[PDB]
Amino acid sequence: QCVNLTTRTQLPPAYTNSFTRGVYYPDKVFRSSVLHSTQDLFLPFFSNVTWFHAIHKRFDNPVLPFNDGVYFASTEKSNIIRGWIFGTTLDSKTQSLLIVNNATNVVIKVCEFQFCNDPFLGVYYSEFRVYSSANNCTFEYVSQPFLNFKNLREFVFKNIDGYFKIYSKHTPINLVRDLPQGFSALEPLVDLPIGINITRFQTLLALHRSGWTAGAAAYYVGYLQPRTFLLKYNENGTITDAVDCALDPLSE
Amino acid sequence: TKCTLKSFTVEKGIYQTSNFRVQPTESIVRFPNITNLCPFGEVFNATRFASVYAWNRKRISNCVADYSVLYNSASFSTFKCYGVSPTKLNDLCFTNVYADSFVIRGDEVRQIAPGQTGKIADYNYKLPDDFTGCVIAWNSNNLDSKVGGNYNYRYRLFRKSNLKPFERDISTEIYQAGSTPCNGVIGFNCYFPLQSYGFQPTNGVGYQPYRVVVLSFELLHAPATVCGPKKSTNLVKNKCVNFNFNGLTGTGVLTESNKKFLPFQQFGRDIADTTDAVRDPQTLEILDITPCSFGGVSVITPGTNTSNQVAVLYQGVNCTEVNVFQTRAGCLIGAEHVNNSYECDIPIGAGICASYQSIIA
Amino acid sequence: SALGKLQDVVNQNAQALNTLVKQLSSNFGAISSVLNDILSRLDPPEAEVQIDRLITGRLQSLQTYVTQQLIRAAEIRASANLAATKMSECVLGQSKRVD
Amino acid sequence: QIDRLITGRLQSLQTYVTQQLIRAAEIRASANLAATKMSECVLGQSKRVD
Amino acid sequence: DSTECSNLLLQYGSFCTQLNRALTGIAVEQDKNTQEVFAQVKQIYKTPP
Amino acid sequence: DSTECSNLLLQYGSFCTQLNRALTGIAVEQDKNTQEVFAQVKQIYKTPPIKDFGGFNFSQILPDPSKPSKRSPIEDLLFNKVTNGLTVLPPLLTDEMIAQYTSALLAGTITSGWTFGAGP
Ligand SMILES: *[C@@H]1O[C@H](CO)[C@@H](O[C@@H]2O[C@H](CO)[C@@H](O)[C@H](O)[C@H]2NC(C)=O)[C@H](O)[C@H]1NC(C)=O
Ligand SMILES: *[C@@H]1O[C@H](CO)[C@@H](O[C@@H]2O[C@H](CO)[C@@H](O)[C@H](O)[C@H]2NC(C)=O)[C@H](O)[C@H]1NC(C)=O
Ligand SMILES: *[C@@H]1O[C@H](CO)[C@@H](O)[C@H](O)[C@H]1NC(C)=O
Ligand SMILES: *[C@@H]1O[C@H](CO)[C@@H](O)[C@H](O)[C@H]1NC(C)=O
Ligand SMILES: *[C@@H]1O[C@H](CO)[C@@H](O)[C@H](O)[C@H]1NC(C)=O
Ligand SMILES: *[C@@H]1O[C@H](CO)[C@@H](O)[C@H](O)[C@H]1NC(C)=O
Ligand SMILES: *[C@@H]1O[C@H](CO)[C@@H](O)[C@H](O)[C@H]1NC(C)=O
Ligand SMILES: *[C@@H]1O[C@H](CO)[C@@H](O)[C@H](O)[C@H]1NC(C)=O
Ligand SMILES: *[C@@H]1O[C@H](CO)[C@@H](O)[C@H](O)[C@H]1NC(C)=O
Repeated sequence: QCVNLTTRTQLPPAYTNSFTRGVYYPDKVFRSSVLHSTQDLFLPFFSNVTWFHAIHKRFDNPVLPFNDGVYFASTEKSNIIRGWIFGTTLDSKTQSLLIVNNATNVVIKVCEFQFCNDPFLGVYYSEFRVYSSANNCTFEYVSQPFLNFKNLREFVFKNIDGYFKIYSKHTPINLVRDLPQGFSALEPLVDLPIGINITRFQTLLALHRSGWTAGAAAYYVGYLQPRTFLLKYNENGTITDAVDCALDPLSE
Repeated sequence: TKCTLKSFTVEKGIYQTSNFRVQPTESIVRFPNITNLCPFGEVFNATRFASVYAWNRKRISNCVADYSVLYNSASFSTFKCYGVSPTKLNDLCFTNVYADSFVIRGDEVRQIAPGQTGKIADYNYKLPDDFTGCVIAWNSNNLDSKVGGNYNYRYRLFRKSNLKPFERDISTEIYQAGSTPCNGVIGFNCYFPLQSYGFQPTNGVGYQPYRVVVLSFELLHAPATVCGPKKSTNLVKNKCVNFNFNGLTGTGVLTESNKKFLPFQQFGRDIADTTDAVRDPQTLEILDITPCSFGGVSVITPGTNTSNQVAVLYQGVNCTEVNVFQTRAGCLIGAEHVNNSYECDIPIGAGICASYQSIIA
Repeated sequence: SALGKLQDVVNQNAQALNTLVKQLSSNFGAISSVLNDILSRLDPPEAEVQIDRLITGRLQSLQTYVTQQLIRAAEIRASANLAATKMSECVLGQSKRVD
Repeated sequence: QIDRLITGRLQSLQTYVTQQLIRAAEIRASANLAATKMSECVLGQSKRVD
Repeated sequence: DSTECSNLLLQYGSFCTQLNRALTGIAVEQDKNTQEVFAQVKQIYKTPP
Repeated sequence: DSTECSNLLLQYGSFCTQLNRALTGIAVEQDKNTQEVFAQVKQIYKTPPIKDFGGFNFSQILPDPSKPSKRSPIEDLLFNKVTNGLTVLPPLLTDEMIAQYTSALLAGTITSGWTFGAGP
């Protein structure tokens, strides 16, 4: 089942500053009281990240190029964002990856799905309209659920050697509109063996029915670039500060 | 000391002659308690395989793997392993295994190798040059040949460009071999991309069916899920042991740690990028790997004109790990420690000196 | 920065030791920097070549370390001879030498 | 071919740096002697013979 | 300017950084030597006319 | 601990012996340097218990009896302000004995002038 949403209000996408966010652990290695220089796909400091809104009438669910990695920031309350759409052509011709978090668990599937042009979920105050068919499945994985704006959700998605790395961090914030300025290293959550080509992605939202109403949420998309970071490890082994080696001569 | 100095007369002094090295007592192997056996029966003993243009890939992970049943079998004609020793397949641990099963003919089995050419290598199945894994090929004349011809096995014969490694092409588009747009209809200079093998039991071994399973092991900076059936021994700590933690081989004195690893953090590294702590695969316990008490063996002697008595200094070695006296420099054997203070005759270090009067320190 | 000279000597010695440690992580053209991985992954005819590459790389690193340690030892010996001269002439007597 | 050229040029560069370090040590010793002469012969009268 | 040469040179580790550090030490040592020899006074004295 | 690596290393001869001999020469050279710098007196002098030096105060440079290290306050400040086959050999003279040598030199130059450096 698919439904065209024709009550949207036209608005250009926003942009904002990344500050010092998007840092994640490059590996599964504990380090104590040491500075480690690493070369990997990292998010540049103070970069221009694309800002999308969900407010009422804004409902931002486009398809964006994946590039070499995706940093997803979510200023979320009441759990509007439920999952993601990963693929190349987003149809039954190729094989696509589905990440969903419903009311019980998280489901990760690599199958040939027929995606709708406008995919969404719905809460009645009972509506699933994200696909119409699923033909050839190769990988299924059912796990425990990961989940004023009250919650901040950071995610890093990487496609390296046929391995899909999902890094995540939950942060309690109380800032009304923009991203807070601070440091929070993202722990690795799950590595999925997929071995598939992914070049495009799309966020999945949920409708509110009482037509339709969009719940208040905001999210940010940043792009990962190959660079060097100098990470500081404390006595307890958490990354407390980082240096971007290609940002400015002082950090160089 | 005479052997080291290449002289028969040793002058009074201290001479570094050898290198003490604590040797490991026993071997400890700790693996996760996974007992479900890896599905190699579905890979190798399937009723029907697939054609080489549509070669079948199977993901093996999260199971204990037994490679002894593959090696001892007397049907596998080709067991060519690249990057790994075929006998040492049982020893190592990996994270993910990719099983590519297909059926080819005999003369083109040699094309399934890194760096060769041919129709299978160019248009059907290409192996990367950095391939780490094995190729297992066996004759299947009884199962894949029929009297009158078995034409259900096809190979891609025509393609515009050569394939990428680990890429498949199941498309059926009519290959134009001339300059005529013929609209996807077979005829003059328009050929079907797929051509049948046509296997018969009377055909020669160059044109006989061979089933090929290509096992690809990938080993990243990830926790290993595919391991051998090596048994996990009991945890013996505070002793110099050879150890194998989830494929992480080494030698050390494993003790109890106070480090707080995060749940994803398996092992640990120090400031000098050496592995100094691991998580126990079974009980999820952090164990510090201190290494072995290596030391310099120095011989303290007066002149051979005076006496033949010697003392041995093990530098930086505690006396419980080797007239025995403990110094900050190390363990000194053969010198009687006295409470009196004299001038330094033979320097030992850390305020310790030796002299002859017997040898005193 | 009053005691910069001693801190510089300590930092140079620690940095040289750390560099000598970090030279073990370089394969010097071999497939891996770990001897156990080479001995478990390859047959002795090719493991001999890979171990030989690691041996010549580590030997070159050790020779470089010993050479720079000898140069620093000569510099420290010159400084210590100067310090002994100052101990003899400024502390144990009154010196007429200007500055 | 580049491996052979790299090891040859690296050996040459290490030899050059070693020679530069030895000459720099010699020049540093000479400069310390010159500073001693500047302090003791120019800024004062020296009783040291020759 | 050959990138393949630098990619092969990275297998040998931090030899180039060591050589640059040694040459930088020599270069600052020359300035230290000149500073020690000639700058022994902080007052610029002038002769009478 | 690889025996095959050592068997291949034996083809290169006595390089390891030369490196060990050079490091041993450096190690004994450090002790010789400390011996030449600090051990210039064979008599361990002490200051008198009464510090009557005509108004001159040496408390900041004399050893503090209250401290277990027997160091001067200046020496204590100096010690506070300084922060795989590898072994570190301890120095022949410990920090306590070097402090004792400096204390003996200070007592000699305070109580006896320059006479102790030239004789009794
Ligand atoms: C929602 O809108 C999209 C875009 O207008 C529709 O997608 C098109 O559907 C028509 C139906 O015949 C196709 O001919 C077009 O090729 C489609 N567009 C693309 C780009 O493929 C979609 O069908 C609409 N959904 C519903 C339920 O009507
Ligand atoms: C020499 O100097 C020391 C330190 O400057 C003097 O010690 C001080 O004595 C007064 C009382 O006489 C105390 O209130 C201070 O706290 C002391 N200072 C320290 C750092 O302990 C000492 O009196 C001076 N004279 C003699 C003869 O020793
Ligand atoms: C981000 O990009 C938009 C349009 O691309 C631009 O208007 C804006 O000034 C940029 N912001 C920064 C901080 O570069
Ligand atoms: C969530 O999805 C799983 C996967 O199909 C399903 O078993 C479960 O019933 C779903 N829960 C709800 C509340 O819809
Ligand atoms: C994929 O699905 C289509 C639609 O049912 C089917 O015709 C095709 O055989 C499937 N391919 C594979 C490899 O399963
Ligand atoms: C992945 O998909 C994109 C777009 O379809 C394509 O340009 C690219 O070549 C593909 N990469 C691989 C390795 O198949
Ligand atoms: C490290 O953890 C301890 C508790 O184990 C805590 O008291 C301390 O503040 C922590 N330090 C940092 C820098 O997080
Ligand atoms: C396939 O079946 C034969 C029949 O005895 C057996 O010997 C062999 O071990 C089986 N191979 C696998 C991989 O299970
Ligand atoms: C088996 O391993 C799991 C972790 O993978 C652990 O929780 C459990 O206690 C282990 N059981 C035994 C009997 O060692």
